[PDB]
Amino acid sequence: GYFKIYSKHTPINLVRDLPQGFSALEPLVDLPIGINITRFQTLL
Amino acid sequence: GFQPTNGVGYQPYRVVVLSFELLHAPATVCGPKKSTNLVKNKCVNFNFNG
Ligand SMILES: *[C@@H]1O[C@H](CO)[C@@H](O)[C@H](O)[C@H]1NC(C)=O
Repeated sequence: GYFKIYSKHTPINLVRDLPQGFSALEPLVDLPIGINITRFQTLL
Repeated sequence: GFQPTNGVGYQPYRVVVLSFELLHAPATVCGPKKSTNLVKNKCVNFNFNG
């Protein structure tokens, strides 16, 4: 019933790839929506 | 049939009714919790956020 989000930001200067490295993500927020999620879409 | 000349009983009353429900969703409202002052350098029982 809680929906949780995590995130991180970093600079990169590399093309068509995910750069090799290591990182960990801090918690950001959660929401008590309690709505089962089956699909999602991204907007640009 | 209200009129300004009225007695004890024949008066207009406002009524507000509250109601609540239970669900499997998380809770959203609750009453607040009291809290003691803090003593230091002593042997005591403690309760911090449960
Ligand atoms: C979660 O899925 C169940 C399927 O049994 C459905 O009844 C319920 O409505 C769904 N939750 C929400 C918030 O729609």
